[PDB]
Amino acid sequence: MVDAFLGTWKLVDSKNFDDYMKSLGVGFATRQVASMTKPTTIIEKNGDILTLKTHSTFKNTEISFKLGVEFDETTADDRKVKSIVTLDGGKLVHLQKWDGQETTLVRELIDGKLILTLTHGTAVCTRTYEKEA
Repeated sequence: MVDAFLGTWKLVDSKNFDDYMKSLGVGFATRQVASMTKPTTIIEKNGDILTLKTHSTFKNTEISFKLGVEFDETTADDRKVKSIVTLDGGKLVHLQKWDGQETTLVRELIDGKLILTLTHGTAVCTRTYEKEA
């Protein structure tokens, strides 16, 4: 019923992380500070509205949305994108698009361990979160 996604998550591992930010053309400087960190994600429902908090010593972000309703967003890479978040069968999918090109932040539950796969063209990353109270 989507509620398994709620709570506070903590990074416990990540592989290919760096090739993903190079493929989006993120700067080394930026790439390395933010690659050394282990952030805390929060997933929060509020009626219709959800929210993705990112908490790292590097960046702090909150985005609220309705599922299936598109929105404008600037990332922390500064690209104006068109974004939409959906639920495709217990896979939470965040699509981001701009000028004929795009990227996917897909967040599943495999174990009780939220996996987030990150696909930008021929460039894939996996990042595992564990739950907290």
